[PDB]
Order: sequence, then C-alpha cells, then structure tokens
Amino acid sequence: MLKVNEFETDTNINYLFNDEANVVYTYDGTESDLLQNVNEVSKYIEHHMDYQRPRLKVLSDYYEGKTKNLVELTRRKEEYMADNRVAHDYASYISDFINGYFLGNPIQYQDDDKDVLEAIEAFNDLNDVESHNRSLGLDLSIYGKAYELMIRNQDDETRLYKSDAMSTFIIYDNTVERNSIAGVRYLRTKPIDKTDEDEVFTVDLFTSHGVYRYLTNRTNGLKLTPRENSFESHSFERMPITEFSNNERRKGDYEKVITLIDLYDNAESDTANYMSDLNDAMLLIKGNLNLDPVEVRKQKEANVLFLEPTVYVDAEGRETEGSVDGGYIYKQYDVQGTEAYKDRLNSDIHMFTNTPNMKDDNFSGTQSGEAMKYKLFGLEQRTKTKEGLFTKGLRRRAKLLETILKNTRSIDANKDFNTVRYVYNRNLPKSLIEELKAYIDSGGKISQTTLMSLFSFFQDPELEVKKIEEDEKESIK
Amino acid sequence: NINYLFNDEANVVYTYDGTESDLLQNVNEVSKYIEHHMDYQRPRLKVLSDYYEGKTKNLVELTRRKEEYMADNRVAHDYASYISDFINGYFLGNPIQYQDDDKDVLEAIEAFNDLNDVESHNRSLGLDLSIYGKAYELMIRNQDDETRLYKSDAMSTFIIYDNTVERNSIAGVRYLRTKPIDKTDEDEVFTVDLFTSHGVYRYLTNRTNGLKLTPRENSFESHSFERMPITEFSNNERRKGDYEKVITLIDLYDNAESDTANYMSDLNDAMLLIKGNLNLDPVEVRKQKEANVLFLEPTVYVDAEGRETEGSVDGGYIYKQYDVQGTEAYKDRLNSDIHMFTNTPNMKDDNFSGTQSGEAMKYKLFGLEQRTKTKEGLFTKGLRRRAKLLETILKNTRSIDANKDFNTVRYVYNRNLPKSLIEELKAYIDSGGKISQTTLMSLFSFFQDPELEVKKIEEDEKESIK
Amino acid sequence: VLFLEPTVYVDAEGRETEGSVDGGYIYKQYDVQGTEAYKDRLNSDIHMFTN
Amino acid sequence: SNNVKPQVFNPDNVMMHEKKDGTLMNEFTTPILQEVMENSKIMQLGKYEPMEGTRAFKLGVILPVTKEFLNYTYSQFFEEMKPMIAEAFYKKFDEAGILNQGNNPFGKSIAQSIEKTNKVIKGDFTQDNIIDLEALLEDDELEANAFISKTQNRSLLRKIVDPETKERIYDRNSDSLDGLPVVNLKSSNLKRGELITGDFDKLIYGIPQLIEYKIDETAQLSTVKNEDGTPVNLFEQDMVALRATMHVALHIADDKAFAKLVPA
Amino acid sequence: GVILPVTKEFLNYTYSQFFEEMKPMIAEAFYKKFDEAGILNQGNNPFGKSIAQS
Repeated sequence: MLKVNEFETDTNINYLFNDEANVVYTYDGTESDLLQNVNEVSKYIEHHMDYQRPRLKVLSDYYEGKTKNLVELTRRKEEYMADNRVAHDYASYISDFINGYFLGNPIQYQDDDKDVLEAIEAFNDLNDVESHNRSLGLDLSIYGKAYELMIRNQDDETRLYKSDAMSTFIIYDNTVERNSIAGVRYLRTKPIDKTDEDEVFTVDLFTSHGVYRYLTNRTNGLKLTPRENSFESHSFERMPITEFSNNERRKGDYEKVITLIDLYDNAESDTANYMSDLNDAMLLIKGNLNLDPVEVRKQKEANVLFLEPTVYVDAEGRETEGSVDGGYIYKQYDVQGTEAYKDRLNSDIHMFTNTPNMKDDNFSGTQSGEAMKYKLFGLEQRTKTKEGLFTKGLRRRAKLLETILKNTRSIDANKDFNTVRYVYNRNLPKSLIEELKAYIDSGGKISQTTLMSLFSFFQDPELEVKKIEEDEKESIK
Repeated sequence: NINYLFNDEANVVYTYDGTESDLLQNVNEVSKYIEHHMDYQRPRLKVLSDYYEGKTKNLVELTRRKEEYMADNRVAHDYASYISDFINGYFLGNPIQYQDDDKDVLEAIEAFNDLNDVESHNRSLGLDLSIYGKAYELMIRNQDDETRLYKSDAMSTFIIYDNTVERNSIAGVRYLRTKPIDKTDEDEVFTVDLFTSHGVYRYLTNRTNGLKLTPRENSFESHSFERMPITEFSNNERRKGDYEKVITLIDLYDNAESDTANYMSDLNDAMLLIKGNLNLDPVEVRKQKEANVLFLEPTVYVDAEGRETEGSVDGGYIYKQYDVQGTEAYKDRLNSDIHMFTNTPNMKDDNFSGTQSGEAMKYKLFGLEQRTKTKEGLFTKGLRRRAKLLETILKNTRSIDANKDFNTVRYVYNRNLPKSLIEELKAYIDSGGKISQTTLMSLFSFFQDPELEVKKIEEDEKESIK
Repeated sequence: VLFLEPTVYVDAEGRETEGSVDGGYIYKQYDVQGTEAYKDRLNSDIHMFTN
Repeated sequence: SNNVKPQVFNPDNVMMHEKKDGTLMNEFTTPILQEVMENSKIMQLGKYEPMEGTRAFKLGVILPVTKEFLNYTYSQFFEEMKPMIAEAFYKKFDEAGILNQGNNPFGKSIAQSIEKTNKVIKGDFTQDNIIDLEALLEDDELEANAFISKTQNRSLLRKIVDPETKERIYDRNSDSLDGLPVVNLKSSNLKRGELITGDFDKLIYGIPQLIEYKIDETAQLSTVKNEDGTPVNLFEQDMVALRATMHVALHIADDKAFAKLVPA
Repeated sequence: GVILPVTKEFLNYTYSQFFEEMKPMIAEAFYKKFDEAGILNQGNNPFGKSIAQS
C-alpha cells in the first residue's frame, strides 16, 4: 500500500551526533529586544523540540534500559520461535557509579563570617540541598547538563527545585561573557483519559525581572498567546534558572559508548536465538529401514539398537546389502571467538568510562580505600573538572540567594557571599578503627559520650556513664 | 584525516615583517591571514575536535557502507577523550599555587584569580592544550570596571607575530560566523575583531566577496593595556596535540571492531545440514527444535535391467568460525600501542603492588611526567605574560603603586597523584609537627560536630577535676 | 536447516546417478605466531638500542 | 529500484547520483561559490511594515533529491542549498515588485506606477539627463533616495563629468551617482540603457511569514511524473524532498514617486 | 472515525485553535453515532445487535 495513504486508512547516531544537538542558544539583542519580540522565543522552542529533545530522550531511554534492541521490533521474527530481545542496563550501572562517587558524600561549606554561613546552612536545611545536589549530579551524568529553578514561594520561603532537562533551556547574551538572557520551561499538559493530539504546551519564560506565562500548540506554529494573568514579578535581579555542565562539551558519561552497548545487546540476543532455535542433540539413523513411530518412543529406555540392512535381490539372483548407520549428532558453536568478542566489548565499555571492570578484578591486603583510590585514578581526573563546573554553578546559586535575602532585608546589605569555600569529599570507603587510631595517636582528644557513640556494642551510650559512675564510686571505698 | 592533520600549511606560525602601523594601515593583509586560516588551519582543528567528541571518521564516512538488509554496525571508540581527560587531569587537576615575597602583589594576584575563578579557567586551558595543542586567552577591562579573563576558542582565534627572532605578538584576531537560528545565507558573514597594542578594531566580512573587511559602526574601541591582550599557550614546541599522532591507530581499531560486528551480524551461527535426495516437508522441518530422532531414508534407484542402488544421505551440524587467535592478537596490539605512544596506563595489562598507590603511580606515569614537565615550562611562560598584563592595567588604573613588580611571583605546581592523609598525618606529627585541635578534628569525618566537640571535651575535662 | 538436494543424472540407457553436493563454513587465517613474534622483536630492539 | 538505467523524470528536476550517460559521482568534490549572493533590493530600499496576518501572497518551491545522491554524491546538499533557495525567492520578489515581471500576483509595481504617471525620460546618460530625471521627482516635492541600475552600464556612467567642478559625477568606488547610492539588479529584464530612481520610502513591504523549510521523505510529488507517468512516491522510490515557503506583501503608497530613464 | 483537512494559512492567520476546538465536537458526533447505532439500529449499525432489533 502506498505509504502516503497509510494515514488515511488508519494503519541513535542520527540523534546523538546531530550537529544541531548540543548547540548553545545565543541571542544578539538585549532582554528588552527579545521580550518585545517574543516570536523569537517561538523559534527557539521549535528548534529545541525538533533537534535537542530527541537526543535527550534517547539518553533517557538508555538510562531506563529501553535500549534500541527492545523497541526495534521492525525486523524481528516470531512465526514460531521466541523473540529473545535483550537489554543490558550498562547506562544505569555507569551513571549510578560515577554519580555516587562524585556526590554521594555531602558538600561541606566554610566561611569566615558566621552570619552568612548560618544563612547558607538555613537555606540548605530548608531545601534538603544534599539530595538536590545528588539529583543534579545524576542529570549531569545522564544528559550532560542540568537546570535548577529558584522561586520565592507563596508561604514566603526561598525554594529550590530541579527543572527537567527535556523541557528547560536557556538563551544567552551573544558576547564572550555569555550572560543568560532568558530561560524557558515548557510542559506538555495531558489528561489521563484522552490520547490527545495537542500537547497544548504551557510555556513559562523567565527573565531578569519576572515570569511571563503563555499557551501554545505545535500545529498553529507555536504562536505564543499570553495566558490570563500572564506576568508575575520576582524579586531577584537576574534570571533565576541556573545551568550546570558535565564538561566543556555538555557530553553525558555513556553517550560515547551507546554503540558498544548496542553491539553487546545484539551479540547476546544472537546467542539466545541460537540456543532457543536449534536442537541440542539428536539420534541420527540412516539407511533404508522400517521405523515404527510407536517403537521410536522406546528410544529413551532401550539398551540395544539393532539395525538390520535391507537385502536387495538382483534379477540374476545376486544379493547385496544396503548401508545402514546410526549415531548421535549435537549442535556446536564457536565459543572461543564469541566469548572473546563479548569480553572485548565489556572491557571496552568499562575502559572508556573509567568504571571498574568487575569481571577482571581481584583485591589484596585489606585497605579497601587505597585499592579503590588507585583503580579510580582515571575517574578522578574527570571528576575534578566536573567539580570545577559544579562550583561555578553553586556560586550563582549563592549570588541569587544573597540577592533575595538583601531585598527582603533578612540580612545586612554589607554581607558578601562570594567568600564561601565549597569543600568536596569523594565517597571512597573508610575505616573508622584506623581513623580513630590515627586521630588519638598524634594528640587527638574525644569526649567519653562521643567515643561511646562511635561503637555500636554500647546498647545505651549515655546510661553507661551513670553505670560507670556507680563502679567508680564504689571503687573509692 | 591524513590530508588535514599532516598538511604542511596547517599548524604554521604566522609572521609579519612590518610594524603594527604597517599592518593597520594595510588591513587587507589581515584578510589574507584569515583566508589562510580558514583554508588550512581550521580543518585540522575541526578534525581534532571531532575526535574529542567521538565523531570519528568511521561514523561519518558512510560513503562506502552497506545497508540493503544488514545492519550498519559502524563504531567509534572515544580513545581521544579518554586520553585527553587523563593527561589534563594529571597536569592541572591540582590547582597551581602562588608564592611571592611581597604581600601587596600576592593579594592583588589572589584577588584577580578568585574573581575570575582562575582554577577552572586554567583547567580548561590545559584541556584545549591537550586536544588542539594550542590555546588562547583574552583579557578585557569590563564595562563594570573589572579585569576579566576569558578563553578564546582555537578554531576562531589566531595571532600574527613580529618577524624578528624575538617574535613579539603584533596582532590578534577573532572571527565568528554570526547566524540566527532560522534563515541561512550564501554570504557566509563573519564578524572580525582585530586586537592591537592600543585597541580593538571591529569589522564585517563575508567569504563570497573575498573577505573584504568593512569597518563596523563604532569600529574602534580603546583598551588601557600597552601590549596586545591575547595570549597563546602551547602544548609543546611544535604545538601538537596528545592523540594527534595516534588518530590513525584509533581508526584502525574502529575498522577492526566494526568488521567483527559485521561478521557477527551477517553469518548464521549454526545450521543443521542435510544432504542427499530426499523429501522434506517444510511443515515437518518446524519440529526440528523438539524432535529426538532424525531418520533419513535414502532414495532407491532402480535400473532398467532390474539392478537396485541407494542414494547417499548425510546429516550433521555446521557452525561458523573465525580466526580468534589472529584477530585478538591484532586488536590487542593496536590497544597496547595506543596506550604506549600516549604514556597512558594500559589498564588491560596491569598489576598492582601492595597498597601504596602513590609510588606505584609515580613509577607507571614516569613517561608521562617527562612530557608534562615541558608543558609546565611553557605554561609558566604564558602565566608570566598574564601577570605582565595585569600589572599594567593595575598601574594605569592606579589600583596599586607603580613601584611594584610582578615578575617575582613563583608559580608552584603539584601533580594530581592520589594521597593518603593518614600516612601524611603520621609523617607530619612525627618529626615535630603541630596541629590545632579544631583543625585536626576537621580532618576526620567521624566528628559530626567538629566545634561542639570542643565544648563537650571542656565539660568532661572540667568534671575530671572533681 | 540447510537442505541440499543433489541433481540426479539420467543415462540414455536408463541408469540414474547423483551429483556431489557439499556445504560448510570457511574462514580466513594468517600466521599469527610468526607475525607477532616478528613485531615483538622489532619493538624490543627499538627499545633496547635506545635504552 | 533494480533499474540499471537511471530513472528519467518529467520535469527532470530530481537530483541524481548517476548521469544519463552512466557516469557515477562517487567521491564527488563539493562545488564552490563562483558568485556572491544577491540580496533582495526592495527589502534593501523599501520601508518595512509590521504586518499581522495577510495584501500577501505565497512563494514556494520543492527540491527532490535521490537518496543515492544524498548519501554518496553530496551529503550536505540540503544544508548548502537553503540559502540558494532564499536567493531565488528574493529574485522572484524583486522582479515582480520592480519590473512587473514573472507573473507577479500583485496589481502593484513600480513599472506600473511609472507606466501610469508617464514619468519617463528618453535619452542617453548625460549629466543634464540625470538632472532631468531627478527633477521629475522634485517637481512633485519628492526627492530621489537611490538609483536602480543594470551593472553593465557603469561603462556609460564613467563618461559623465560635471563641467563646473570638472570631476566624475559617478563615484566608481562608492558606486554612487550624484551622491546617491546605486544598487545593481542582476535580472535579465532591465536592459543596458535603463535606469530607475525614486523615493523608495514610498514603497512599502511586509513579510507575514519568514522563509520556512520542511524536509520530507514520505510525500507524493503529484507534479513530477515517472517516465511511465505515475506520480513520484518518495518513500517507495527511496527519495527525499525539501519544501520552502514564504509570504510577502507589497504596497506602493504614492505611485508618482518613481521615474525612469530609457534609451531614445 | 473522521478526518478534518485544514489549509495551513487558515491554521495560521484565521483560527489558531481550530483543531483544539473540534475535539469535543468530534467526541459528541462519535457518541451520537454509537448511541443511534446500538439503541435505534440507525446510521448503518455495524453490529448485528441492537435494542430496536431485539
């Protein structure tokens, strides 16, 4: 049927490495020049839908394990065999490992001014910033970039929320300084009941002085119409959304090995087909013979197999025998070559992502800290850059927080937040016995109650002190 | 690849015989340099960048692939990124420290570094050095009256040097293809900024008219430095990248792996071969997966004179196979050579001694340290110019006494080796070191409240008096 | 399943005989032992003569 | 398809990897820009008018390409062709608005304004004829803003000198006549000896829809017949096509503001 | 089922929301078609079943 009317009768590479994915949106005008000409934002939203959103969707599908091999049913077979399509979830293994290593251990804060330090700590506790940072670390690893949105809530509180990378983007000043001009969020509204055509994309445009709200749809060409009560002022003095990058190129951590994940999926599903579809072994019987299909059922329990060859009688009276034969045959495959190939794929996936190759690894002595810290040396080099870009983003978060605190006069205008020092610790495994011995040797001191709190054999770490006083008292007599 | 990476016109150093005035009056010569950059140097850089992004030749050279019914199975391995990230982290993963005898200069430097987040900036320059082999930084006095430092992309920046043996930098240029995200133009219009020792000149051009520089509105803009603001950093004397010399091996490995992936996709793993004159019912063949006995009854041929003879039946499994020995030895050689020529540890052929990470690392990275020490020399040579620019702008703004001199600063480099705080505390407190209780506590993460603990100790130490 | 049914040839005097069918995989190979020993010798000598 | 002779198309607009003579453009080197781009002259001279909705008319074109051509011969074809289409649109619009040529849909044009007001000078290019041409505008209180000319007549303009100041009235470097800028039209319809001038602020235009591009691998091109006469099916014939469309509107606010000089 | 064709000029300069405004009118026309088929055996009832027929 002509595919042009298959509408009428009811019936990877190209996304990840498109040159229009990973572009940075830049705009030549001022904020005012854009806001008076909102149509430009429609051009950017359309480019984001048609080019960037597909890449991000693919990288998400791989984190969720919906690899190409599961959905590409187009060329599969199922007339009587099983499908045996497979997905290996390397993407999740990789990302969870690399993020936990970076941000599994909370970022600490130091400052010379306790007033600022406590204002920071208060905001962090209110927003549960530890978990938030972990989820930015996760988007940094999956997508290569992550966004956070800060808003003064109706209950009059400064709240911080992660904004989805597949529906948020930012437009920058054209100059080498690249200030952000404006930031866009756009959600597909949907009901649960209809399978609706129109996404009726609600679009919120953030600017340095307020939020503008609009409605759009794709099919009218994303013509922005202001929503009722479109504008809403915010008390910051710069565009509230902040963007973080995984590296200079905003590349994800497994974006570059997806082709190897696909090859491993294909190889394993090929072996699973070979296993499913061929008979393991069979008893081959040759020659002109009478086999009763009722007698063949004894094959599992007979001890002697007797093959009597047909005797051919010649017209001149000669006699000759047919050639009977019998023996087992069994299927076989190139285990050496296929296992060496699959081992190479696995090894390369781990090598290019600096992730420890568990299949070819062994541990010695007892210090898990050092063997990790040596094996993760390749991973540390990348993480240190990621740490630089992360701090660069946290400084903007602090710049926003100080601005809102000052405009609410909850802190003195004299304060400066750029003095804060962000201290990072890796999530390497640690050894409290070795650390106590190293801290108490070399002149450390610990209070009895704290020392007791470190050891879990004390069932009542405080009651024990009273119980010790009783002994220490009767020892005086 | 080859024709772009090893072209004699790529990677050359631009020189000009005349003075800055001789150039500025004859701006057209800048047009010639721009054209030469576009036609020769840019392609090289673009190829190096594409390899850093993993868009290796094998992915884009679809020109000779097949896809009529088989899969494409093209592949890219990202060795370029693994290498560059490792080497760069080793060189600048640990911040450069600064020492000087005069605290006025030291704090002016530290103030500028902190304002500009120089730690991250330096790391980004080290990365550009690793991939492209050269890097550029631009320094400008901002509108808010602050000295700012920004990296300038290698694919759009270059410097024209004085012809004398000293090779002073005469002029720097930056040019960008300005575009909206809707239309397109055959006039590939480039905005061009020309930086001299006394100001920035702005122009407009396009390739199609032949790069005729036309001054932009408000073309000139003065700057208060006294030398051209752009600085160039080099990976080595030749300015060659780190994986630039092994790109051909990365290609060979891509090809070998995509070849094996084709062999895997396109040939059947195994089949039951049945020979001889026979009747096979295609409905019965489907029981092949679940039958136990295979019975082959040969055709009997009857001769006209009454003789009888049997056809030759046969049956057995056949399975595909390939030269695993030779292909794995070849691919292992390619992998080994890629790591050997880049001094990167060959993780596949690696063994570890005892527990002390640092000394074993300093053994295995001995070869990498030799190259890094040269890079360190060239990098300091660049930072000294950054300091010269900074002192000049500070003096012209009288933010510091004209009496000061910045060339005394000593730049101290540390490698990013793994370190062992427990071994170092033991080595520092043995041999007479001292530590304040609060600091010592701050080093160990089992203290949930590093300061409250001091109060709690005072309480215990007080009640111990009674 | 790969099924090969051989051609049956008929003689003018009525005799019948079968053609020889056959099937199997073939794979390329090279002297891995000798080439790797040779390239290993070249590498070793390049390092030895340059200490 | 399995066709070993290439497919003949009618009209022959489809791009193909294989020529009719069997030559195959493998490893084909990318063409180069032998000429500069020709910007729209009425978009340069005339006054832009903010316009919402549509009078407007729609320009459009479709470029079909054989996917063999798009894979082996020239992969980036559609990215490099987009501006050449935009040039084609600018030329069609300029030729319609200025010369009333190319089946212009508007009932308005400069050529029609001049033909209505009969503001035409018969004569060769001379300083006196240039002054008379300008005076045809200043008679009605309107002052000339620019000149429109066939570039091939600079050979005539260099021969005119002011006999008072005794210098060239035409600055061949500035490409300005009597101090007014001269724009060049490449179209073949404006003849060698013809020159046009006016107060182009009286010519108003609008663009309700900027040039929009859509690439499709599925449609049917009713307008392009296979050799057998069946319409081209892109999907079944393994073909790709680019659609471009634009909306332009033209208005002339005062049709006496334009004058033309023409050979006697 | 039903199909509504629209000229894109119409969908840009006349009725930006037209398809959004038709979806409830389509749901109404579908529900009515179903009711009149099943209850009254009207409108080319595809089912060999209906109240009026029983």
